Parts: sequence; C-alpha cells; structure tokens
Amino acid sequence: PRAPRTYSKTYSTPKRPYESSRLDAELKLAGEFGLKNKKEIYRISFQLSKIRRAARDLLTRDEKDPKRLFEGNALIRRLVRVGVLSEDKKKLDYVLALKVEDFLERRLQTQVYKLGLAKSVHH
Amino acid sequence: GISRDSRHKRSATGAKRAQFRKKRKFELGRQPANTKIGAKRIHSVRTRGGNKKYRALRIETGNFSWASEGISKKTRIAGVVYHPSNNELVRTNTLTKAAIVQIDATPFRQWFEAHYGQTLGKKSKNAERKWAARAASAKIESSVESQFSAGRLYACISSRPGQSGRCDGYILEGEELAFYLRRLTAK
Amino acid sequence: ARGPKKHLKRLAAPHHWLLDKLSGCYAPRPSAGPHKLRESLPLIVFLRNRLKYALNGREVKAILMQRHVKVDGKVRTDTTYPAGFMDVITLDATNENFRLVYDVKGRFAVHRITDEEASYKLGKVKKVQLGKKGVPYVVTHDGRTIRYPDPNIKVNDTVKIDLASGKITDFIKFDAGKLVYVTGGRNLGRIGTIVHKERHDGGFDLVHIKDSLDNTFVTRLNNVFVIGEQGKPYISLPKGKGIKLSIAEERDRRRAQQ
Amino acid sequence: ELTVQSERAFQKQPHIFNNPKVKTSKRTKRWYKNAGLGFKTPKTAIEGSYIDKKCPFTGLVSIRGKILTGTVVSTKMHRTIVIRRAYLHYIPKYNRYEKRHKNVPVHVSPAFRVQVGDIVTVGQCRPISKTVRFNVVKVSAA
RNA sequence: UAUCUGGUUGAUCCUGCCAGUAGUCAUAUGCUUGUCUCAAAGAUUAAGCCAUGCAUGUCUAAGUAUAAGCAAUUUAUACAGUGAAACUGCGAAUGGCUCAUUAAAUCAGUUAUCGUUUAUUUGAUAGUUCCUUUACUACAUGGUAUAACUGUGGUAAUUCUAGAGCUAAUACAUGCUUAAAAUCUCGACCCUUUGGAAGAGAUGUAUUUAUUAGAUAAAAAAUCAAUGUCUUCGGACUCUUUGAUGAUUCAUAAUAACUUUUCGAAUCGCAUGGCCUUGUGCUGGCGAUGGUUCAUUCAAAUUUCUGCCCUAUCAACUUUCGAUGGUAGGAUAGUGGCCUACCAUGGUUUCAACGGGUAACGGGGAAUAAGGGUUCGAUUCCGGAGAGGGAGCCUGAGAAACGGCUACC
RNA sequence: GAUUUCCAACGGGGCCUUUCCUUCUGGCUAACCUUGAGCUUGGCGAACCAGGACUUUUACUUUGAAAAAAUUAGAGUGUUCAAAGCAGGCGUAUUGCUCGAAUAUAUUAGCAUGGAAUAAUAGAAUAGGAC
RNA sequence: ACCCACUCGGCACCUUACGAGAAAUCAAAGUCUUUGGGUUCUGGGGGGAGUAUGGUCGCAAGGCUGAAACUUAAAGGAAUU
RNA sequence: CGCCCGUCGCUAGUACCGAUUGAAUGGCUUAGUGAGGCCUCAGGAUCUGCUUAGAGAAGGGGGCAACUCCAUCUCAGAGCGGAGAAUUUGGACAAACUUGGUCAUUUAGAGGAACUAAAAGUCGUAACAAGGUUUCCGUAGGUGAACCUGCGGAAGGAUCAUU
Repeated sequence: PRAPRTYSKTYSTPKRPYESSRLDAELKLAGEFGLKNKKEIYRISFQLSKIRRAARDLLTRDEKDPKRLFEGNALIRRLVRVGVLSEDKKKLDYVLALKVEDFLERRLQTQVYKLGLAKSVHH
Repeated sequence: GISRDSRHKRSATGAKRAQFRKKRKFELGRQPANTKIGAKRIHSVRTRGGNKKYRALRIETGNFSWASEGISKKTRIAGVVYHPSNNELVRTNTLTKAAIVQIDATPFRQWFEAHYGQTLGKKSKNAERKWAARAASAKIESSVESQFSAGRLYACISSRPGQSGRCDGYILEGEELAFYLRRLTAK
Repeated sequence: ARGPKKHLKRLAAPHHWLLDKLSGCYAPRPSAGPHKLRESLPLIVFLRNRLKYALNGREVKAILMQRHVKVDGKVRTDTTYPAGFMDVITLDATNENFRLVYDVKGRFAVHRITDEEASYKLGKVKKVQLGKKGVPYVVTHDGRTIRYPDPNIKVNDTVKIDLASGKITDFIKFDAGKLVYVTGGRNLGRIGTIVHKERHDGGFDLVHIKDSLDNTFVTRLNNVFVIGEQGKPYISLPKGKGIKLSIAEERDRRRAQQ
Repeated sequence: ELTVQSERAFQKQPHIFNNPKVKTSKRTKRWYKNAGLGFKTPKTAIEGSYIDKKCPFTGLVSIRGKILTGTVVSTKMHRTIVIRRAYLHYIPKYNRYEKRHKNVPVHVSPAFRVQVGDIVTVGQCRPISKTVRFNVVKVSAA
C-alpha cells in the first residue's frame, strides 16, 4: 500500500445557515456578479477568513522578528501577485480589511466583462 | 521443553502474570548432563547459531593442574568425595563442576621424581646439577605430601563438563585444602 | 520478527534520500555493507533520481553490471550497495567521480571531484587496539581496517586512505582548530572549527564548534568528522561550505539571481 | 556475618591465588577495581575479609549505566536493601503535580553500613537477581 | 472563526433540562444521479466454516550434463553450443492478512550489553597439518554410495513407493605436500667442572583449564640465592618495554598439558606469456566459489527511569509444589529462581496492591475548541500477538514456522 | 560625515566594600621584580591542562544535544483553476545551462550547562564540634 | 451593690447597602467575570428510589453503602395583578 | 362551578423475588487417566570394511614321478571395527479426556409483590385558605383507602408586640 493522498475541504458551511441578512448579502453578490449556486461564495469566504486569520496571527508577532517578517512579505507578495491586494497599499493591515469583492473581481468572467469581451456576466 | 521465561514467573508484587506469548525457540533449555563415571561417550548438541556443545557423559580421564607449582597433566578420575551443593551427586558418584574428586596422581608423582630428584615422603650429572639449581623449593606442605605418599589427591573442578565436554581441575592446597579436609573428616 | 527483514516501505525511507513520495509502493532496501542503511545512499536511487543517467531499475542494473561503475576501487555489481559518506565512486572513463558529501540542507550533494580527489580519501577512525598476534589496527568510519597504523593515531582522528595500497598516507590529530563536517544530527553538512570540547565523563561528548561567519553551535562528538586543518581543508568542499544561510536572505538572494 | 567462610563451599575471588611457599603479608591478595565516575572505594573494602562476588569493588560486576539516589526503608532482607524513590508526577490538565513513590530493591556490599533512614546512591549494574538491578556505591549516613 | 434561540408562567426574574444549529478520513438507509482527478471498501455481530484456481522457486563465462533431447564439431578423439529432469548451494524465518489474547504486559520517549549470538555483503585475517613423524604414507591430486535413467510392479485413490542394473560433485568420508632464525625442554660430550656443548624433541590455530603479566604519584642508603652484564668482581650498570575505557578477572602475549580433534583450498570459467632445455620440466593474471577468526552492517535477545480505561457492591495479596535473597551447581549463546539441594522469612500495598470488566494491540495521529479541554485510533507508517485451541519437534545462522511435520479436540 | 567624541534606557562581566568568589603534586608560568635603553631569562601552577582533598540532596527555571516519515503550520511552483503533486525554468535547442525538492511543531520521562529568587531537608548544645 | 470612660471574649438586636444575591434577605450569604487564603463532604432535569440486589452491624424493628431497566417535558425557587 | 390524592376494575410494557439438587458460554486449576515429540538406559535386526584362516582344484613358474610358489566361481570357522532401524528402562515438556471447585456475562420459569402509560370507571376528600381537626419530620401501632393516634422535634404557622 502506497502513501495516502491528502485532501482538504475548500468551503466552510456557516454556523447560521438560516437567516435573512446574510442570505440577502450573498444573493445580491451572486446576482450582481453572475455566479452559480453559492458554493464558490462559501469557498471564497473560507479562503478569505483563512488568510485574514493568518494575517492577524502575523500581526500579533513583534516587529523585526524574521519569523513574522518573511512570512509577512511572502503573504503580501503572493496576494499582490494574485491581484486582490492593492499595489499602492501593502502594509499587512489592508489584508485584514480586504473583502470578497476583489476575490470575485479576479474571476475570469468578471475580468472578461470589465475588459469588454462578452458584455454580460452570464455571457 | 524447559523455558527460561519470566512471563510464567509471578510478578514482584505477587500477581499471577497472564501468559502473553508461547514458548520461543531462542529461550529453550536442555536437560542436565549428569556426567557419570564410565566409558567415554560424548554426544554433540547443536546450539543457536552453530557452536556445537560437547554434552559429556561417563568421562574416563581428565586434565588437572598444580597452580601452586604450575604443572598440568592428564589423570584418571577415581571418585567424588563431597559436593558443596548437596550429597546425592556424590552418592550417585557423578562428576559436576566445583566437586572435590580423587585423582590418580601417578603422573604427578612421576613428574616430581623426574624433576626434583626427591620423593614426597615415600645418575645423570645434568639431572644432579638441575636439581641443585632447583633446590630450596623441594619443600612440600604436610597435607599435600601426606596425600602424595598415600596416593590419590584431592582436586576441585573448574570446567563445566556439560558445556566444555571435558573435565579440568586443580589440586587443593592451603586454606581450601584444610577447610575441605575438615568437612570430609567431620563424618 | 522471527528473523531479519528484507523489505522497507516507501514511508520509512530516510528523508535525506530525497525520493518521490509515491513512485509506486516500495523503496530500495540497502544491503549489508560499509555504512548504516539509515545514513546510506544506494546506487539505485543515486543514479536514478539524483544524477539522471538512467530511467528505471532495469537500466541502472544494466549500467552497474556492464563494469562501468568502480565504487571505491572494485567494480561492484549490487544495485543496493550502501554508499555512505566520504566515499569516492569512480564512473568509468571521462573522469566523473562526484564524491558523496552532505549539502547544507542535510541531504547529499553531487559535487564533482577530480582524479586525485578520487584516488585519495579521508576516513574517521572509531576504534583502535591490537588483535591476534598483537597487530594494531584502526577501524575507520567506512569500515575498512588498516593493519599496523601510526602509533600517534588515536581515537576520534582522521586518516588518509590511498585506496591503492590500503595504508594510511597521513593522519589528523583531534585538537583545536580542526574543520568538522558534522556527520549527522540537525547540523548536517555544517562546516566549523574545534575550539573547546567538554570532558563529559559520563559519556556522550559534545563540542561547541564555530562556523566561519560567527555561528556558534554544539554537536555531539560522535557526529563530528575532521576533514582538515583551519583554512586548509584536505577535501574538495562543495558550494555553500556549511554556511547555513538564513531563510529570508537566502530567498532574497535567489530572487535577486532570478 | 563476622566469619566470611560459613557456607558449604569455599567462596573466593576467581583466578586469585596466593603461593603457599611464600611469606608476603596479607597472604591472599585482595583484587580491587575502581568504580569510576568520581566514586571512591572505601578503606574497609581494601582490607575486608568478605568475597561478595556481586560487589563492584571486588567483583566482576560493572556500574555502567545511570546513578540514582534513594532512602533505605528495609534492611532485614539479607545482603540487600530496599530504597524508596520520591518523585512528582505532573498532570498537564490540572497544572499540578502528583505525589508518587517507587520501591526498587538494590544490592549493598558488606563494606557499606546502611541503616533505616540514611541516604544512598545506587548505579546500574547487570541483573543480579529477578528484581534487583542496582548496586550501592555511596552511602550518606544521617 | 471567545456569538445563539423556542419551551414550566395571567405576566416577571432565576435553577434546570428538552429541542433546534454546525462539523465529523463516523457509519447505515431513502430519493435521484450528466462530466474531470482521486479514492475507502466483510472492523463493528461469526479470530465462524470453506467448494474451486493462484500466491517460492532458482544457472552464470565461472558446482555436477553419455537425456537413447536439439544441432553443429572442421578449435579439439575424453568433454565443450543450447539444453528436459535430477543431485548440489541458497531462499521459502521476506512479503500479505486480522487485532482474538494482552492493562507495568505490549508500546512510546529514553539507556546498557564490561551479560550475548549473528548467514548475509564490506575490509583484513593460517610457511607449522607426515606425530616408532628410515616407509607407517596416492599429493601428477586418492576412497565410496547414490539421484535422474533403463526394465518389474502394487494401489480405487495422494507432490505414494519396493525390489535389479548402473554411473559424477562445490555429495559424504579420508589425506600429506615449501626457506629459516629466535625461544623452551631433555640431554650426551668435554668434566679444566669460570664451565661451556654435539645432538634430539617442542615451538600456528579452535576448545578446556591454572599461573605470570597486562604497568605507568616524587626523591635516598646498607646488604643477599650464584658475581648476571664486564672487570683492579673495587665493582660501573645509567638504559630498563607495555594499548584502551570513568571503570575490569579488558583486548593481547608466554608457559604446563587436553581434545569422540575445528581450520589451515583433494573446487570452477576464460586469456595466453617467460626460464633453460626442447621436459606436456619449471615459473606465470582476471576472477568465482569455499574457508579459521576479528571489525562493520543486517539485525535478534533481554534491560535502566517515566508514562495506560473504569471499578473498594475487590482491603490485604504472595509465601504447600517458588514466593523475597544468598551459597554452590545445571541449562541457555549469554545476566537472571530460568531450574536444582541447603539456609534466612522475607517482597508489594489507602501514594489504590490484589481481584473484576473492557463492546481495550499500543504509538505516530484523526475529529472538535479563544486558551484550557472532550472523543476516537482495527485500518495505507513503526513495534507486538496470531494462521482453529493448545502442546512437541527436525531442518535451518535466524521458526515453537503451520501455503514444515507429529499427538488431542 | 549610515558612522565615529557622545551625552540617556536596557539587560551582562570583573574588582574593592570583614564576602575563598572549593586547592595541592608537575609540565609553562599569568597578570612578568623577568631590564633589554622600555620583546629583556624565573613576577604567584591555571592565563593552558594532567591529575589528585572534598563535593548535602533537591523541587524549579533558561539554554542545548539527540529526537524516522506521512500527517500539522507553512516557503517556492500555471498539475488549464483547484483538490494536487514535488516538479520545473531558460536556450545559441547541430551543441546545453540550471534554481529546488524549505523552515518550524515534538507534551511527559532521560542527559549536560548559569541561579540560589521561592518551597523542604542536615549541620556545633549532657559537644566524639572545626581547625 | 451601683454610675462614667476604655478593652477582650460571647448570646444577640436596630437604620442603612461601600457590596452580594433571581428575589425573599445577608455586616455575613461581602472582599466571586477586577474570577486563586488552606481544607473536608455533597448534587447534575422530575419520577423510578433512598427501591432491588451485593456487603456490613443489630435479639428484634431496622442502621450504613447503594443501582439499573422504564417513563415525562416540564417538575421547581423568589416576587407581581 | 379550581387544583389534587389514595385503594380497587380493565389493557400493555419494564424491573425484582421465585421451587426448578436452575440450565448453557468463557477464564483459572483439585485430583485421576493420559497420546505425542525431546534428552538419556539398552537393544540389535540389516548393511559393510580389515586381518588371518581352511577350501575342492583350472593355468602358469618349477621340479618335470609325486610334490612346491600364486591369486582366481565358492563355502566351515576366528577376531578387529563403522553406520545402524523396529522396540524400549528412566527424566522433563506435558496436548487431551473424566470428575469437581471458583470467578465474569447471559436467559426459561407457575406464582407473588411494585413502577409506568393513558379524553372520559367505582369509593372517600387526604393536601393547597385557620382546606374547614394548623402543617411537616423521626418512632410504634390500627383501619379498604387516602389516613388516625401516643411520644419527641421544626415553622417551611395562622405568632417578630406585654416594662
């Protein structure tokens, strides 16, 4: 028997899946960005919460410690390379304020729309 | 067969330790050799990783040494006199380690006569000069000289007949001779 | 269990081997030889995954059986020969030898050496006394015994095996200012000098060695290897001579280069 | 006890023999071996009359291994003493220590005098009996 | 991502539980079920029972080839290529499956073998083996049986076998064969006995013993075994050799002998050169196999300290017949009551002994939480037990081996 | 001018303050009266060791060695994304070059090092107390 | 024996709440979400049930230890109309 | 014109006791019987080597009449050995069988005495007000039933007040 493979869930079910305001927020986001059933919305929320918690833990550490420093630079570099992080503002603090808006912006359909190649999110 | 495990042995606290594994090959045990006095016959026994053991039985002759003077010769076993373990080995007249046993002492007497030129209490100029040079050492203590005059000596066995396959011993002398003489005379 | 094992799964293999995690199900179990299998480097994995002159076990077996490899003198034919540390391995003609030496990351390097480097070698002794008929002999880390050594040779020294006549060309006394390769432990592949070794009367001697760039770290005496004098190493060091350069600035250096 | 030669056999140091034809003092030569690890053999062991093949000072038993201290609680059992070990067990859950004790039997040479209460130090040695595996190498009397 | 809510009530505030909620390498089931990658899968109750198939055999240039097999030699008339079967040497003690038993037991962290064994690969490592040693002696390499095969068959049947004829070993069983010196013994001989010798035997390992050593803090002065070295024997003699560990009766060496006598090449394939002299005379590599020990590795075996669920509606347990230690001996490869004969009465325990259950193999780990914490872990990695319950044993370095046997259910 | 003359905070080392803050047999003597005119042989055995006279135990804490993988966090990487995996990238590609395959986690028990802040143990009292 | 002033050790009493408590009330029920003085015992929804059984003491009635199966969504405490 | 209790009747389920020298499963061992392998005491079928040794006599070398020297198909007999099976005197491992003892889990059992479940059963009104005899807690009796009574105690009383 070979070594088992590693798999992890890419989404996180919210603690309260039965309420009004959250549902309104998600439904509006899906409608105005052209998405399928909101499994990817939950996935994006999961990854955003993960990186936000990582950034909070990094900010907890004291300044000039290489432990904190090199992970902070690596995370900032990866996030700004992805593009959800604004190039002008990168101080390990704007990551704690970034929302799912930029992550959904970086999708192929929204990029095509805002470039002007399909004229519609669904198209 | 016989096993040397500790699982069957009761624990220090006194609890009956339940069995865990069956008896293993590497921890087996064989029967006592019980080397009697009789016709020479040794059977080889295969041991873990080779190294066949010489299971002696009914030995005829063995080697005995004279640590006080330092000569070793082959003498004949006569009989066990007393065993510090217990008396039934002597009663059976069987040979074990650390057992006091009479020996022929005949080649020892021949060596003394041919090497020192004097008798132990009952021609060649090279022999005479050798004895003269080796003088001032012919004195022998009372117990050993009396035993030599009477014949058979007392020897204690050092080798293990079951493992070695042969009997090797040394003549008693001094404090151990006196102690063992007292023990055997107190009868 | 009830006898020595003859197999080893591909999870318990040493991490310094640097082998593919799945790559099937099994891993090459080294055969009995000079070095221990846990700190070994078999020719199978070395020529299949670390140097890339073959594809699979059949090919590498064919390359060893063609009398092309000349491991430590004799040609050798076993694919799972346990080639350890500080051992030269001649590869037929055109002079590639690549003596096995640990890198700074703890694994093994492929640093190429020259003809004289392959001709000579250094081995650390571990046990010395006289044997049958009173012939003194030294047992090196490789495992070879050399009869009638220099009387000045003592425990924890390093001798120079010529590999042609089987005698000691020279020896290095274990004292201060000796280059150490640190064989084993968390400091694998490090290079340092001897400054002070603790007595450690109970056992497990350790020495607080010092890297060139003022890095002081202590390693057990059983995990040291005298490779030469100060500033004058007796072996061809690979790139990154035990620098142990820190993570952030080595990343900075690699991005600057790229 | 006082007389070393009390058993049926003639116990003596193996391979140790004194010439019956000589006069030199002490007659039988007493072989002694240094214990090591900063342990000093007592003066009584040098001139003692016992044999005690299990004693490291005058026997083949080595004191290789670890050294641990203890307090003697029983001396009735012959040629040996039982020491009580006091150690604290830490429970990570409660962040408080647990009082625990262990009784390990050890072997004491006749040269050392041990009572109920004094401190002893015992080092590892080869299995002497079923349970005892340590030998007394130093005693601090109270 | 340190959070809630509905419910006793005409109505209020508390304790309190029930339910809703989310997750589960946690399962089972119902409704459906287009596509890529990936993957668990008779563990939960029965470690219950199994029809039928397969899963351990193996040949290189280099152990044995008269197959009544296949062909070819043109290098060969003793043999050469391939090659069934078989003998021989190894492997079958690896791997795979399950977690029944097991609660200081396994196991994990961490130690020791100065208390043991070890095929295998790697590196070294036998000038002595004729012992009335002038015949008792093939060392140009010697003895014997046997497998396959050819004929007789028995049985209904099985990896069933008996008689006849043969034949080979890297099959069994024997066996000698190379310079010397030094050192020990006996000892003629000369005896001028300061005293010196012809001569002979002994002189490698493996085993059994016993002894001497195996050293190794500084420094002086009168005398003795026979003057020892060499001399006015007044006496000078200083030089003196010894490895390792914290530790040794350590490694090692020398003596006196011992061995139903251990080894010290009666083996195999290629290539073809030199010395004379023209003798199949004498010297000549690559290796393979095998071999006596030591080291390394593969390891195995015990072993130091700590750590394991719930129960006192388990308070004393063990100690006849082994229990806690010693003395001496047997067996093991080794230390050890592992067993034996004697002696002493001892050993653990409210700091949870001992007994009971575990629907408990342990660990590495998994699920779930601000922190703490709770539950699970048979299962892809390590270690441990098992081949239906026991118990015994051969071979084998390594097995109480079960796809190895014997005995009872 | 990132640096020296630095003025302030911060933890460290040695010495004097009755405070040996374990010490004796030898190699060299260290801080050296060694004297050379200020490199000239010996200022005081630790400035370097061999060693030996003794070490009350601790509980605790700091650091460190050793701590097999997968698995946990997590670096790098266009497996088309991702689950992943441990590759790949760049060419003059007729010849080839080449970065990587990290870094941390390891409770408790065991081993070594600085502390006597806190919590116990014993010393000398009809003195056989120490010099 | 009385009266004035002080003090220690007790039975206690009255107005208030710096505070506690769900309230009734408490100078201790306070110094407990600003959570840690030392220490023993008892309880985890109401019934079953202080029952059965296993032990133990007692002449006896009974005393000590002490469940499980099963059932329910309310059993309760303080105050208000 | 509330709330609520107890006895009894009907229906189901749960648990306990219960005669049955209770029955089955597993663990441990009292004793007896006891297969088999192992180590030893013997055993000797059978095979087989060596030394002489008689042996009828071919043929040869000799005599050359007989007769002598040598092995050949063969069988009396005498020793010197080696392997050596069947069986088997003794010791230990002792599987397993019979008989019991002890411990852990289970369930059948006539009947007895309890608990619980319920929109609609009969009798009384015991408690919630001074519940119409003020309640509650121990102890001992009586009654179909809640309950009553004697003794002691408590207010959770219906009394914070007699200078």
